[PDB]
Amino acid sequence: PSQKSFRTKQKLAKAQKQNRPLPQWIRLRTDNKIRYNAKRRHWRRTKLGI
Amino acid sequence: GKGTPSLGKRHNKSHTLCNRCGRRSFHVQKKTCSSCGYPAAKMRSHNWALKAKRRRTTGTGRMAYLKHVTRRFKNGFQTGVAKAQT
Amino acid sequence: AQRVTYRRRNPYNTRSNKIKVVKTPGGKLVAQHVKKAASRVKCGDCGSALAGISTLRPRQYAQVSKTHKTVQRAYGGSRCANCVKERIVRAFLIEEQKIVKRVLKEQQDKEK
Amino acid sequence: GRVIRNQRKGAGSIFTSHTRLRKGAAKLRTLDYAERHGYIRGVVKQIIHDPGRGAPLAKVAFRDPYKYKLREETFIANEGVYTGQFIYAGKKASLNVGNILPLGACPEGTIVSNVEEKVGDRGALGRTSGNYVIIIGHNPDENKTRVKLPSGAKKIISSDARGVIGVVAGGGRIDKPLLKAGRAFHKYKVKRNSWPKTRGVAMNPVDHPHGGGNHQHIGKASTISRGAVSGQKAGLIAARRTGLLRGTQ
RNA sequence: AAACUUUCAACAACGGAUCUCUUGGUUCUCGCAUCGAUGAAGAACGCAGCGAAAUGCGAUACGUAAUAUGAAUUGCAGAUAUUCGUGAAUCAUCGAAUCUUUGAACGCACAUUGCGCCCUCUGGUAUUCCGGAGGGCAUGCCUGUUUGAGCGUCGU
RNA sequence: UAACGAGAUUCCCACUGUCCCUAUCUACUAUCUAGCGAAACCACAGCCAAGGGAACGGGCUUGGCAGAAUCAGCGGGGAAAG
RNA sequence: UGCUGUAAAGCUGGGUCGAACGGCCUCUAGUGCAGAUCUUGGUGGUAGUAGCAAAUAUUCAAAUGAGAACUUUGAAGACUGAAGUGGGGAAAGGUUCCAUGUCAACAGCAGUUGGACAUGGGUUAGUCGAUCCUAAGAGAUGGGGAAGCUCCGUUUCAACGUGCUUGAUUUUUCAGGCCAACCAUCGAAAGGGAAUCCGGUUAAAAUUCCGGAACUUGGAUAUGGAUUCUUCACGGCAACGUAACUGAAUGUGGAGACGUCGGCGUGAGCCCUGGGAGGAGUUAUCUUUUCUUCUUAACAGCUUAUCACCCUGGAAUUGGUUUAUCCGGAGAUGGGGUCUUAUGGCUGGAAGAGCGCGGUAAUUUUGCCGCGUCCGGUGCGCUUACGACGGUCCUUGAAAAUCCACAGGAAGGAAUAGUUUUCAUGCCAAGUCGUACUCAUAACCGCAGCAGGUCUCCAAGGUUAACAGCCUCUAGUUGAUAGAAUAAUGUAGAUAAGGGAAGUCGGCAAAAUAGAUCCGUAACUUCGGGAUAAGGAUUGGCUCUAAGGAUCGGUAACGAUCAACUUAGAACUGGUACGGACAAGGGGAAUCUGACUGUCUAAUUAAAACAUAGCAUUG
RNA sequence: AAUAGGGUGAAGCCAGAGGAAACUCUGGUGGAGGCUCGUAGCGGUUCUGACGUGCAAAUCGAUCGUCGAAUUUGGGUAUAGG
RNA sequence: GCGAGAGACCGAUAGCGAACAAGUACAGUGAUGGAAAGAUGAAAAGAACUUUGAAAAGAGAGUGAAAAAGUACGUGAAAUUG
Ligand SMILES: CN[C@@H]1[C@@H](O)[C@@H](O[C@@H]2[C@@H](O)[C@H](O[C@H]3O[C@H]([C@@H](C)O)[C@@H](O)[C@H](O)[C@H]3N)[C@@H](N)C[C@H]2N)OC[C@]1(C)O
Ligand SMILES: CN[C@@H]1[C@@H](O)[C@@H](O[C@@H]2[C@@H](O)[C@H](O[C@H]3O[C@H]([C@@H](C)O)[C@@H](O)[C@H](O)[C@H]3N)[C@@H](N)C[C@H]2N)OC[C@]1(C)O
Ligand SMILES: CN[C@@H]1[C@@H](O)[C@@H](O[C@@H]2[C@@H](O)[C@H](O[C@H]3O[C@H]([C@@H](C)O)[C@@H](O)[C@H](O)[C@H]3N)[C@@H](N)C[C@H]2N)OC[C@]1(C)O
Ligand SMILES: [Zn+2]
Ligand SMILES: [Zn+2]
Repeated sequence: PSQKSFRTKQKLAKAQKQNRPLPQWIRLRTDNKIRYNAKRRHWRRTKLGI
Repeated sequence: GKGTPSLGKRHNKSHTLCNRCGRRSFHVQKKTCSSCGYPAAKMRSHNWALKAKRRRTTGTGRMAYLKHVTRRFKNGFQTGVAKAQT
Repeated sequence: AQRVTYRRRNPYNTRSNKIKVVKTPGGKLVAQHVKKAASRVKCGDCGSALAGISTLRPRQYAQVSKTHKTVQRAYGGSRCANCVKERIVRAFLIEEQKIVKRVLKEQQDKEK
Repeated sequence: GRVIRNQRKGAGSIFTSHTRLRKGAAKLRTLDYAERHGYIRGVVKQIIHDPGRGAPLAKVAFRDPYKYKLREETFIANEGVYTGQFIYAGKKASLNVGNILPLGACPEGTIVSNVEEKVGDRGALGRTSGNYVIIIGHNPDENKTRVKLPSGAKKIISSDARGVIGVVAGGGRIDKPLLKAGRAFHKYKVKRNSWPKTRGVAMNPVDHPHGGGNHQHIGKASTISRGAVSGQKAGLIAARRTGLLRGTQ
């Protein structure tokens, strides 16, 4: 809701931060294994559970 | 109407986030975490749930202080500073 | 006709969420939020409203001068004129009767 | 089987009394020096309705003997008491309606209400609307008074126990029928959760000793021994007799 | 007879079996005794020139000091960074520090970034009102200090 | 037992496609096309008559017979499925 | 490709391939699969099959683009129809918001579009909330249980203040005097509660930003005024009035602070309406015409009221008086005053704003100028607030924080002098967290963009009893794969000669009735009902007539001015139609059964079951 | 916090008529009720309608019960597996 | 727990659930429940350039011992398919 607590809004900001694709320069490093971010979250598919 | 129609009336949370374990197991009306037992002094655990002990036990976090006890023990719990070799 | 919305987050028609529909100089029809009505100050004996006392919400009595809160008479802002009159006569008549009982009783003992 | 409704009442969860709207406990003044040796005068300020109670209550103001302060008292109003009346309480109080006197100071046949069982407990007997206690006789050597209780029982009480002269007001409520389930609903809405009442024979055998059967019937005697245990005491507990009362008693 | 269906072979698919390995697992043995109010284990949130995670760390934040060592780091960029040197990189070593919000969690409270009180300094014409900085105020129990209570009680 | 009843029942008036006895009309399907595209189920399979047989066979024995590929319907059988 | 063995199997030719492996003698085992409705993974037939059919409906052209049934713009045709498909919120979500780019996957067709994907941007408060208070309730503490995790107790068998005020002292010490009944703490984004409005502004925020105008609380403090030689003000018969106009402990009172229904009155917003000043429309003909603009916040001053109250006076020939019959020697009627400011009026705010027209500079940021923005009417209208009343209960309809007042008379106060910030003006400050967006036939929950579920505010014209149904304005949508046909059988909806329940377990289903006015209405009955019993007649349009009022002015029984729709009657008239769509009871005679209203088997039983008032018994 | 528009017309009140009296009758007014027709709401009778690999693990259409109180409903709070 | 050495053990459906950003992703109000997933090549040398196409891609070319190794990447069985 619009009326939200500080603790909730703090949790929401972190969830936005982690919802980003892989930076491209990561894939160029020596012996790199990660090709995409496997922990993406979409607001309508999987809920945050807060 | 006990299935789909009744499932539409779920908008009041029984549990919220726990300050101790951060898990969303703090029961609102009982003021108690169903996971760690907060605000009881002792952490909740049971011998009939060994896998629950795995999820949250020593070594599952940072061990920011126990990490270095073994190294400090090896050196005899030194006090002082290293002395430069001349 | 122009329709209005609440200006606060409260969406329910509660005692503290009453509105008034007013027309602005911009030509618009807006809702304004109406404060709760005040009650009269009432007499401490008969419960009737006291004349000459401003009808205000109780926190607002700290903002007005003393003349709006009282009447120039004994028990001014507390008791009405008729109960004050009744208190005065009752005080006089009973205390006079106490002297009468006092004097009468000494007569009972002097002669017996 | 299952815990029966009888047994569930004692845990006091949904069966506690509904007390939000009640106007205070009805008690006499504490026995103090003034009432032990003389009398004290108070004034009736209000006569009010107490939800859940058929009898009106009187709010009565007394001076504090020992410091500059008013004391409000919650009495059970006797019939004829009015607002502005002076109420006298003590050993020397006159024999008038509403005055609080020890039972030793009342002659034979005095009608009294809100009577103490032990001296200084502030009233236990004859407290409901239309009820009262009759003073039967005195035993001055033993300092005991014999009284007649509303149920018909006779009881010996200390002569220092107090009572209030007159009949509890509001008498005659039960003369008018309720006529409606809704009136009963409104009645118990401010008393406790004891209405409506499902019959034991309408239940299944888990629910009640009377439940079950291919007809509704009790099946064994409904008179239950006083020595039966919880879950068995449904029916007529320790009945000396049953059936329609004929003749006198 | 074609089409269609069926059988086989070849190549191409579909799919991930087989084979070969393996910084993992499993079991046995050997040696050692070291968590916490000096705030643990755990939790939340942050921290990089360019990072989501994992790893590390705590506003001194992928780390500060010290000791050792001796030329890197590296995906790209980059020095007011370095090379016969107090000197590149280094959880190599590690004894000095930093260590947010919490947590047995300790001024009270906590579904709140809510509310006090005390001391020192400091801003606003200020013993009170408003602001800032630093330092404090939990419970049970022990030893001691000080101030007391009771015709419990001695003496004068 | 007045009043009340989405309670059970009988008769009557009104009413009518419930019926005699069926007909005709409309929209959406079904149908055909472009695109999209499941599931149940599946030993192997699939034309009949008789016989014998676990006493009611798709297969076995004896007969009738028997010609590609198919579309819309259908509810006899598959002692159909669940 | 062949060879060997009865066989389990063994060997070999060719192809593929890239790092280890085999024979023999022995050892050892987690050692051989077709099945276990076996386990895990993978893949078929079915099959290009079932299907993608609720929610009225789309069309032409242009632009863009490789590509357009589906994007954008324009033009139409429609719908929701204010109880919305409109405008907001609470819960829940959490960036879905906005701009730019973009189409692999997703949007069960498509895609240039998107709640998708990518990169950025965006949420501004002393006044709106939270925060504080207490509610049902939760819960520490001296304690009492329990082996103990812990249980019990909170009006808690307790030596329970981290007290308060002074005369000041600074010596950061003192000294006294008041008291300690109650009070740990948590518990409401709908209860209680200090204070803000209007105009403008963004791509996306606004009662938060800008402009202007206010308010509250806390503090400081100066000036003026007021007060004092009769020390702590005057006036009024009074209700009470005022710019102020000492008042400690302690006590007390008020506000906060309260159900529900009924009609009545007033106000506001909306609806309707006349004149005038602009603009738009229609124009074969006409409409002094059809549509549209003409507005005024918080706050400040003066004023304004039902009720209530005061003074006078003294009442039967009883009077006054409400729609509702209550009031008067406990003082009516009459006359004169006082008070609450709900609400309205005038002025300031404030025309400088907003709105409507007209002009002009210009590739323009942003405009700049001129004129106007006026005067009335109406009501069983609609909604809403308030008021004075009346009814109702074996039902009588929160608490606390907080603020004020009074009683009291401590203390301190005069003369060439003390006050008080409850009189005016002036000065300073107001922290923390929330604030975007959705609120649903796509932003929540139902595995999903699911015909389900999910609390609430605002509410136009016509018809009408009506917020029903039907049509329309503002606003919003035009979303739901599409094309071509129109067999059978369906689903949804219609009609049918003559008969009229013969159908069927059974009139299931359907039909018939239906509004309003007038007439007429049985048995039975608890006398309240039954009852719309049953059953008849009427109803359009047009042109008229009559009755029912308000305010002014002196047998005024009148004249003048103004005004709302109800009712009744008549003439004329038509393919006998007319509650013309919409909307809208079938009825009667009995039996069984439960008195009645009410309640339950969420998802096969709503009943005669349960409950109930009444009655009785028991402790 | 929420609940169109009608019908019926209880006490109380005003006025009139009749009667020798006791008493009786009439016209208004008023606006009662777990009263009634009927929206929203709440419920869930029947078609044993649709659907029955659904729009849906209970829905959809029509027909229905009730609709000012034992009414409907949000939030807070209490009761926990013999 | 900390530090070591081993095995007639298992060899990616095995061995711990986890050889991998594994108690992770995800589910449930909650207590709890809980996966899948190792291998191009010695070296990215990860295909410059030309051409067809809106693009994805294709065809030439190129690198490499091998493209019968093209980040759908060691070998590449069977069902099933052209
Ligand atoms: C024999 N010893 C007794 C001791 O048992 C105790 O007596 C208590 C007494 O204090 C209690 O009474 C007390 O506590 C109650 C509380 C329980 O509600 C209070 O209400 C009451 O005022 C108080 N006096 C009483 N109710 C029971 C006695 N056994 O204290 C008194 C005593 C003499 O020491
Ligand atoms: C009359 N005897 C019964 C006896 O039958 C038994 O009852 C069990 C009951 O205990 C079981 O229930 C048990 O397990 C369930 C669940 C986890 O399965 C729990 O919810 C429950 O707490 C636990 N008691 C229930 N599932 C079956 C009954 N017959 O338990 C004892 C008893 C109550 O006395
Ligand atoms: C490209 N897809 C990724 C990819 O990382 C994939 O890898 C497999 C890889 O595991 C296979 O390689 C395999 O090699 C052997 C053998 C059976 O082939 C397996 O046993 C082993 O598990 C596995 N490494 C490889 N042959 C194909 C890739 N797509 O595994 C995960 C994934 C998401 O599907
Ligand atoms: Zn926890
Ligand atoms: Zn009074």
